[PDB]
Amino acid sequence: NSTATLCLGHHAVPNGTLVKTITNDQIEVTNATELVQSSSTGRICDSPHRILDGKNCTLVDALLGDPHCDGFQNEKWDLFVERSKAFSNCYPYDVPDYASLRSLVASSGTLEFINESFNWTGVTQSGGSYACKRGSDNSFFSRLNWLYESESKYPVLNVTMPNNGNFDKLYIWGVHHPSTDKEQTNLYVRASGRVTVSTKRSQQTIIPNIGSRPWVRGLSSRISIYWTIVKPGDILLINSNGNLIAPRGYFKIRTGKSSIMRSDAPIGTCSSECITPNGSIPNDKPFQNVNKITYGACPKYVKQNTLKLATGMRNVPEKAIAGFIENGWEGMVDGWYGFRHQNSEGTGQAADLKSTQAAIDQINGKLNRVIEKTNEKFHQIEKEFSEVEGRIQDLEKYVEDTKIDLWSYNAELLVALENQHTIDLTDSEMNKLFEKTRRQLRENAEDMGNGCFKIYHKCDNACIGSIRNGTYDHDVYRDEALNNRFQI
Amino acid sequence: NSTATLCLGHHAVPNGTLVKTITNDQIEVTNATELVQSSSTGRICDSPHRILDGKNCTLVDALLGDPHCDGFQNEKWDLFVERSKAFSNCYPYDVPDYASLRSLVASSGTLEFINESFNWTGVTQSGGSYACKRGSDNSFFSRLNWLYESESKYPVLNVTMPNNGNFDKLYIWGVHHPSTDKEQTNLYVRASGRVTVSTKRSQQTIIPNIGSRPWVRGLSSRISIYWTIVKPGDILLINSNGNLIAPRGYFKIRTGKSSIMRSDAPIGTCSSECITPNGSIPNDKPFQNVNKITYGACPKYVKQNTLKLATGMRNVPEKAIAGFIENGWEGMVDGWYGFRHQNSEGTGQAADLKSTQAAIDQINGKLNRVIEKTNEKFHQIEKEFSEVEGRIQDLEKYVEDTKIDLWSYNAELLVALENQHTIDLTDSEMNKLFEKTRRQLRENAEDMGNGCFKIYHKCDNACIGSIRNGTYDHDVYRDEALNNRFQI
Amino acid sequence: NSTATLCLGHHAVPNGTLVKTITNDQIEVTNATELVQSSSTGRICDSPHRILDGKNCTLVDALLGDPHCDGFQNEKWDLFVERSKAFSNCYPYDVPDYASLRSLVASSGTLEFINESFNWTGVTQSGGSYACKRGSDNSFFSRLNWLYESESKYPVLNVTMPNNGNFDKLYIWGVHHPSTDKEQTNLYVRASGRVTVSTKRSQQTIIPNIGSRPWVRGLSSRISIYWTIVKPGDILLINSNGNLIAPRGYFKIRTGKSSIMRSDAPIGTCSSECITPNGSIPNDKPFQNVNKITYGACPKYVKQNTLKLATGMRNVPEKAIAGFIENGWEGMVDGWYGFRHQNSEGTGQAADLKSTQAAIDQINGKLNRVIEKTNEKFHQIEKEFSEVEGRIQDLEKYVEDTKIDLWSYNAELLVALENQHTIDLTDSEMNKLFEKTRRQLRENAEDMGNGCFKIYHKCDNACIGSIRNGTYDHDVYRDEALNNRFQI
Ligand SMILES: *[C@@H]1O[C@H](CO)[C@@H](O[C@@H]2O[C@H](CO)[C@@H](O[C@@H]3O[C@H](CO)[C@@H](O)[C@H](O)[C@@H]3O)[C@H](O)[C@H]2NC(C)=O)[C@H](O)[C@H]1NC(C)=O
Ligand SMILES: *[C@@H]1O[C@H](CO)[C@@H](O[C@@H]2O[C@H](CO)[C@@H](O[C@@H]3O[C@H](CO)[C@@H](O)[C@H](O)[C@@H]3O)[C@H](O)[C@H]2NC(C)=O)[C@H](O)[C@H]1NC(C)=O
Ligand SMILES: *[C@@H]1O[C@H](CO)[C@@H](O[C@@H]2O[C@H](CO)[C@@H](O[C@@H]3O[C@H](CO)[C@@H](O)[C@H](O)[C@@H]3O)[C@H](O)[C@H]2NC(C)=O)[C@H](O)[C@H]1NC(C)=O
Ligand SMILES: *[C@@H]1O[C@H](CO)[C@@H](O[C@@H]2O[C@H](CO)[C@@H](O[C@@H]3O[C@H](CO)[C@@H](O)[C@H](O)[C@@H]3O)[C@H](O)[C@H]2NC(C)=O)[C@H](O)[C@H]1NC(C)=O
Ligand SMILES: *[C@@H]1O[C@H](CO)[C@@H](O[C@@H]2O[C@H](CO)[C@@H](O)[C@H](O)[C@H]2NC(C)=O)[C@H](O)[C@H]1NC(C)=O
Ligand SMILES: *[C@@H]1O[C@H](CO)[C@@H](O[C@@H]2O[C@H](CO)[C@@H](O)[C@H](O)[C@H]2NC(C)=O)[C@H](O)[C@H]1NC(C)=O
Ligand SMILES: *[C@@H]1O[C@H](CO)[C@@H](O[C@@H]2O[C@H](CO)[C@@H](O)[C@H](O)[C@H]2NC(C)=O)[C@H](O)[C@H]1NC(C)=O
Ligand SMILES: *[C@@H]1O[C@H](CO)[C@@H](O[C@@H]2O[C@H](CO)[C@@H](O)[C@H](O)[C@H]2NC(C)=O)[C@H](O)[C@H]1NC(C)=O
Ligand SMILES: *[C@@H]1O[C@H](CO)[C@@H](O[C@@H]2O[C@H](CO)[C@@H](O)[C@H](O)[C@H]2NC(C)=O)[C@H](O)[C@H]1NC(C)=O
Ligand SMILES: *[C@@H]1O[C@H](CO)[C@@H](O[C@@H]2O[C@H](CO)[C@@H](O)[C@H](O)[C@H]2NC(C)=O)[C@H](O)[C@H]1NC(C)=O
Ligand SMILES: *[C@@H]1O[C@H](CO)[C@@H](O[C@@H]2O[C@H](CO)[C@@H](O)[C@H](O)[C@H]2NC(C)=O)[C@H](O)[C@H]1NC(C)=O
Ligand SMILES: *[C@@H]1O[C@H](CO)[C@@H](O)[C@H](O)[C@H]1NC(C)=O
Ligand SMILES: *[C@@H]1O[C@H](CO)[C@@H](O)[C@H](O)[C@H]1NC(C)=O
Ligand SMILES: *[C@@H]1O[C@H](CO)[C@@H](O)[C@H](O)[C@H]1NC(C)=O
Ligand SMILES: *[C@@H]1O[C@H](CO)[C@@H](O)[C@H](O)[C@H]1NC(C)=O
Ligand SMILES: *[C@@H]1O[C@H](CO)[C@@H](O)[C@H](O)[C@H]1NC(C)=O
Ligand SMILES: *[C@@H]1O[C@H](CO)[C@@H](O)[C@H](O)[C@H]1NC(C)=O
Repeated sequence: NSTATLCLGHHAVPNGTLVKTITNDQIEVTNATELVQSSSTGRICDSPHRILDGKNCTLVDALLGDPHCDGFQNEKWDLFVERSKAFSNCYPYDVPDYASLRSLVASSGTLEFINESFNWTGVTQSGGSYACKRGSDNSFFSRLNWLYESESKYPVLNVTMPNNGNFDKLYIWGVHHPSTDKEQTNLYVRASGRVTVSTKRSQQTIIPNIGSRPWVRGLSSRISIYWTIVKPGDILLINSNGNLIAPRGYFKIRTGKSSIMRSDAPIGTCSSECITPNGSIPNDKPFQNVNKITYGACPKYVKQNTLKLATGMRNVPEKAIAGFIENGWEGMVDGWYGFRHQNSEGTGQAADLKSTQAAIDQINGKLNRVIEKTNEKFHQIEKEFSEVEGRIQDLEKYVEDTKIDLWSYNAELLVALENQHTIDLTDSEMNKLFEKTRRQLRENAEDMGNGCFKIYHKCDNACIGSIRNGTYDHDVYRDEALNNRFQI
Repeated sequence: NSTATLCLGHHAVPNGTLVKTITNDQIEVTNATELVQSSSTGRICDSPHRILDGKNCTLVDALLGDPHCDGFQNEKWDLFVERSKAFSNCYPYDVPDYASLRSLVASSGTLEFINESFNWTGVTQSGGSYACKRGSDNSFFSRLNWLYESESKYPVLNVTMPNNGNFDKLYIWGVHHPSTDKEQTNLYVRASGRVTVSTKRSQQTIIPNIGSRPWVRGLSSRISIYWTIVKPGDILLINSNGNLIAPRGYFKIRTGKSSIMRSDAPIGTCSSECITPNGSIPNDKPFQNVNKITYGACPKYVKQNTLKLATGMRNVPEKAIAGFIENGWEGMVDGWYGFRHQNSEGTGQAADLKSTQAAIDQINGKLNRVIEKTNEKFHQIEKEFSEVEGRIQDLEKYVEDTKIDLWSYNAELLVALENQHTIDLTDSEMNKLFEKTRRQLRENAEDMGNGCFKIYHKCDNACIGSIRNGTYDHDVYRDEALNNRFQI
Repeated sequence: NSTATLCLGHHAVPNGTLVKTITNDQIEVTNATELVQSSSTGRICDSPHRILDGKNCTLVDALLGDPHCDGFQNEKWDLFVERSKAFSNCYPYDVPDYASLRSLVASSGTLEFINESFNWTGVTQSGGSYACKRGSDNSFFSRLNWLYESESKYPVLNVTMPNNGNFDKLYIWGVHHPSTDKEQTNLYVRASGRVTVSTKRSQQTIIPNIGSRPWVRGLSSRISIYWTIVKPGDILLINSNGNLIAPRGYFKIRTGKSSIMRSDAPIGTCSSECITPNGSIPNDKPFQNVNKITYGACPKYVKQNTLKLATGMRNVPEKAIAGFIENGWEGMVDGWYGFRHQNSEGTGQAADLKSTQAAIDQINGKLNRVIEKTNEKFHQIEKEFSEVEGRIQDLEKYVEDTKIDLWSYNAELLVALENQHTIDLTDSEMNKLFEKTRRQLRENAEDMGNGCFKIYHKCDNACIGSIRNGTYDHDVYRDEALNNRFQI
């Protein structure tokens, strides 16, 4: 006698996308999203961090007071940007452990300088050189004081400067290395000099070395740069019989979030939390392949250039109606799961809202349950190097390589696990909907094996509606259905 | 009347607790346990490790033999505890690479010192100073020998000490830095001194520095400390024409589990494997947020202060009997899963032991399948710093920060995966029990859709017992049930 | 008979193997595979990397040109192997920061040397020593030039060498430390010498130290070794008034994949991508416990000595036919899942190929979806050390320990997760095959509860085949089966 068909199904799209799971090398899903940020605009955004463009100046030359760097006096920054075109244009110098001086100043974030009056009676102050023109005059580093003989004498200097405040003082000083003995004795009378800078807890003595170095900006002489931090209640003592390059005061040294970066990218007007030497990048994705060098709230650097996170179910092409065993339904556009029927009123279709929402709710914000937010990092270690150095650089490189391989592994496993779970939970909602419909129908229907029920009674549009609504009363139809099912 | 109802259910509690899974931001379960240790008693337990309280003494001052540290002569430790109140009270000194000498002695774990007879003929031994009082006498570091002129002469010292033993020897020696030339020549005759300590394979030469330093305990002079390790079959040679602070012998240097920690926590009578600067902590949990500085068998340091691991099923409160589709049963207190029935004898309930034990067995020891035990660590790297240093300290901080972010990621993912699996395995035990009952019943029952069966025959308490027992014989009742189901 | 029995089952084996999952401490499976490489052949394979056996020579003695290392002149390598028997046989020397010099040369991969003509007019070249015989003559390091007085004079040397090419130059030079003043003035006329080597960007000054060191190969004198790298467009300048040990030219310095390893394993004819100090190892497994020191494309080092990855389903001993609810089938040796039946023509067994392939396809290459290939590492950090050093060595050890604990955790979790997924997916294929058969049979069969169906009609060998085929037409038999099922 009289029967009807009720099929259960899920949607499908014509333009699917491939992802990887624990189970499958490649499986097509209806939708996915990229987790690796792989592009930049190429500009460093000037908000929200305070960006200071070094332009023609390294941080160290701005510290010492090279004349063409005079504009940087007493400046501050969150990120100091060093350019590849920068150059020195003052007295030729070197800094033992230059990388550490550059690092601790960059981290402090300020060039604020406070003058102090040392008692330099007995010597002449403010020596200058034609290698260090300020305007048209011979000059010198603005923060250093080149001392030399007065009236053919250089007495032994022995000078003190207490730290009577609440904060550490950073003192920058140096030692002059003459090219010849005639140069040495013309300036310091004595044939050999000595420079001792000490505190209660520390001391440094340096003896200059007389001899020719290769000509730089007209000079074979050199200055070596040193530094001393004086804690509150300690005392700076400077002791010299010649060749001392005196400080003119101290730098205020702070703690905080400041750092330094080498980059030639232009600075632009926008805001962006994450900065790389390539420019700023968005941080909406958890991973990035733009540059292992970062500043700010940044995605984690990984080796992969793409990781696709599934955001929808398996995509299965559409092969009497038929249900989910065979294929997906490209014609279902207003839900993820639903019903099709054929009965005496024709054929029709309707979406299931609840099962659709359950799948969307589980997929929404899935990655955040494991990586909630991006970590902010500020001053770190250097990661590129322009000179061969051996033991310490080997270690710096190994530390960073180790870190990147472990985060790359985490990223790969996370995406495969999460995608496996997306397939499993969207399959599971389909099955739950089918089973729920099966128990509603009791003895009034049989499973045809293709995702559909043969309903063994007349079942018009209202009857199909009551099943979708969950209000179908199997008792109303059981007598008719048993009669149809169990005849012979 | 002619039928009975049999429902399958699981327990529920009135006081559930919220956890995170791969699927859900927050889901209530019946029971959970804390995986981050976040408190301490505040005292360092004196068992099972040998604790040595430095009291007023740094390890380096106990090594050198500052008089107020004389009680530490020949001591040993598993963990040396350095107090912030410690102070020096002898000749003012510094140590180039101070951190490395503190580290290597801390790691060796002993101050065992062995006297040797160096041949100091030609000079006076045992110089002392009012800056270094031992009792009522001017004195000096007990393990060092301050040499100076005898009868207004200081010959070139040239002395040897072979290592004819089976163990490395550690020699601590020094160089005296006078304040003035009058001081220098009064002690050492020459206007300039020199100290060279060498082995077959290594050498160190130090030239003293004459000049004024700030007064510490009455003195502007200083000593610098140096060290030399001599291997079996090697030879120590000490060569000096002035300013040498000689060793009196060597320290035995061992390898093993000893270390050093900065802490102001009191030492108490108790036992604990894990020590932090805050006090000892339990190690029953896998992670801790008390301090990244630890010694012994310790939980792993993470940034989270709470991680909740589910130890029970989803909690669904109890809102005609009904089964697990609707809700959980708070009235079920002797098992996790069970049966309720309604029949001609009224209503009853009983727990299923086998499904209950299977869920408990899977949850028991769950975390230990991945992290079995806690790692024991001894001497590590420093992780707090009182001075600005630049490159090397940047690297130490970055190594530790990298480590903590990776373990913190591991802890978050592990708790999310494990909790998802606890929900899944406990849902699965409920489903398996329902299906097993479904198949026992054959054609004698229908599923009502709510976790219950309508049994289509008289089924008294003994009859319900036979289903729970697994001994129900469907054939005994089939005729009666088919007649009631199909009215045939 | 008027009925038949069709059971569904999976295979089992008599020799199972134990593995660990997220759920089970130990569960027996049909097959597993070892993921930790723990053995080696003990020989270093000479393909595909260029191996250079140091034999009696350290890399550094081969660089300087110790006469018994003359054979290594201008040599090159991918991996330089240093032997524990190596010895020095020339002038006794030391290298401040020896480890960095060894590291940067090992990394460069070449001893290619280019003689340059320095202007030493005014002094005598090519000093030699009976501690350094070449043949029967007193001699010296081949790449160094021992300068000394000519005609009782030693003028101040001031000598230049530009880099006018496109590649960096590495210069090795030294300073002679005499034992006595008579030696010093006999060689260099002056009572004290000094050596300054400088570029536009750097300077190094070393003052020699006169005094006795312990006798080595007849001499209490020593040479100290130093190095300088010169960039294109820079200039080397050597300035000395005595004690200079001059370079004879430069070493070409390259970048690439080269390194150095300490090992006493013999070199043999074979190929292997991965080298350890124990010998070469296979790299087909993802992890290894042979040695944390490796070179090339190697498995990752872990602490575990065994990790078993399941490659088959749960193994259940075979306890009239019965299906999968009870046990596995040891007698099914041609498939993983299958059918057993009893019907009017007898009893039989047949494998189901499609479900067997689905499980095998999912297990095949499962580990590669997460760790696709082996990482190639070349020059890294040192990981064993023969001298006590303190801070830097503490950090090298801690970096390596940290890495190994994180990877050992990654390995443990991966194996437990994957094994859980292998159990789950093979359980699932069995269930899917049972449900597929249930739905083919419609009203013609009942589930007996033990993994078998009672089919309520005559069902000969062809009929059973149509069920295994997916082509069974339930309508053909429905009248006969309903009559048999339903009767009072
Ligand atoms: C030791 O040797 C070096 C180099 O052999 C001498 O340095 C050289 O000094 C001369 C004159 O002082 C420099 O010449 C100048 O060159 C510039 C630029 O081309 C030009 O503007 C001048 O008019 C003059 O010709 C030469 O550049 C410089 N070479 C180097 C490499 O620095 C040094 O003077 C010698 N020292 C002693 C004490 O003899
Ligand atoms: C180089 O300059 C320093 C700094 O001015 C001189 O140091 C000072 O030396 C005097 C003694 O000559 C010390 O004074 C003493 O103070 C204590 C009280 O705390 C007092 O009882 C003593 O009776 C005397 O007043 C003073 O503390 C010290 N200051 C510092 C910072 O070291 C040093 O003497 C000069 N050296 C030469 C060689 O000229
Ligand atoms: C290599 O180094 C030597 C040593 O400095 C250089 O030789 C010296 O060269 C100068 C200039 O050619 C000579 O000066 C000349 O001396 C004669 C009389 O001695 C004088 O009449 C000339 O007017 C000029 O002053 C100097 O004598 C000579 N010294 C020696 C010991 O030979 C040589 O130039 C350097 N080679 C190169 C390519 O630069
Ligand atoms: C400073 O003291 C050292 C330590 O005693 C002196 O070194 C010793 O010097 C003697 C003679 O110069 C060396 O003697 C030789 O020993 C070898 C080894 O068997 C033997 O074959 C020779 O025939 C000769 O007897 C002795 O080895 C050496 N010992 C060491 C450890 O270097 C050094 O001479 C003293 N310096 C001065 C300037 O007096
Ligand atoms: C395909 O997946 C993406 C990623 O989840 C969906 O885009 C999200 O849409 C919601 C609501 O519109 C936004 O709140 C998210 O910010 C979007 N995420 C991204 C990364 O764009 C997208 O809607 C899905 N497409 C379809 C047709 O459902
Ligand atoms: C950075 O330095 C360059 C080099 O000195 C400067 O460029 C010169 O500027 C002067 C003054 O305007 C001109 O006379 C020269 O012709 C320029 N030379 C070149 C090669 O361009 C430049 O002005 C500096 N920039 C900043 C921002 O300070
Ligand atoms: C961002 O900048 C980095 C640094 O220069 C780029 O990396 C270089 O890429 C070139 C060619 O792609 C290689 O030859 C270099 O070896 C790379 N250098 C380093 C240090 O890796 C990178 O490609 C840039 N990325 C983007 C997205 O602009
Ligand atoms: C809630 O979960 C905790 C954690 O598993 C249970 O505590 C365990 O109880 C057993 C028996 O009392 C002890 O042997 C274990 O050592 C305990 N483990 C921990 C971590 O404390 C607790 O029993 C559970 N509560 C209920 C009501 O089931
Ligand atoms: C254990 O000791 C550490 C170190 O003192 C404590 O960490 C400090 O906590 C205070 C208060 O939150 C902060 O202001 C400091 O900046 C922290 N110092 C460091 C170095 O992190 C920690 O709170 C203590 N923990 C317990 C449980 O007592
Ligand atoms: C047991 O498992 C191992 C590991 O998967 C199987 O060995 C693989 O067999 C295939 C085909 O013979 C080869 O291509 C692979 O190279 C083998 N891998 C390893 C690691 O040996 C083995 O076939 C399985 N044994 C049985 C009886 O099923
Ligand atoms: C590979 O070589 C290393 C280094 O010798 C071996 O590790 C040593 O193992 C012995 C075991 O008798 C220990 O006593 C040593 O302390 C270990 N040394 C180090 C540095 O770890 C390792 O066992 C060897 N492995 C194989 C498979 O040959
Ligand atoms: C498929 O095309 C639609 C329509 O343009 C688009 O909205 C959707 O994001 C696409 N999805 C994929 C996975 O390409
Ligand atoms: C709930 O209360 C019981 C009764 O004392 C207690 O034993 C149990 O541990 C509590 N559990 C939670 C999650 O609060
Ligand atoms: C530590 O030093 C202070 C100050 O001299 C003293 O009063 C105290 O007794 C000392 N403590 C110990 C344990 O020696
Ligand atoms: C120490 O050396 C001197 C020679 O400088 C010698 O006379 C003396 O006997 C040696 N031994 C001693 C003093 O025990
Ligand atoms: C069991 O034995 C067979 C045949 O000898 C062998 O091929 C197989 O690898 C063994 N499996 C296990 C898990 O031992
Ligand atoms: C290494 O040195 C020993 C000792 O001189 C010598 O007998 C041997 O021949 C040398 N071997 C090689 C390979 O040079």
